[PDB]
Amino acid sequence: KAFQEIPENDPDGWECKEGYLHVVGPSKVEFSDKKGDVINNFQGTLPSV
RNA sequence: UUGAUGUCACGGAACCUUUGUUGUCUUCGACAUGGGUA
Repeated sequence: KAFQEIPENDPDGWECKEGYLHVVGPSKVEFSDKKGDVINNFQGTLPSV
């Protein structure tokens, strides 16, 4: 894992190293015409895009 | 820019010869997506 800010529950064992961020976006997306089983188990209402 | 007693230049068809031709079924099913977990 990598965190710029130290997590509250794990404040020990973190090493600061230089590097770059490979930023692309929410690319892992599955789209379907019909409601999937995972979507059918969603609690509440589906937010807009 | 002529020369003189002598100019058929209306004396001479830019004329003659070469195929835009050749080759192609308006046809049709498997994915797309990048991690996540530890």
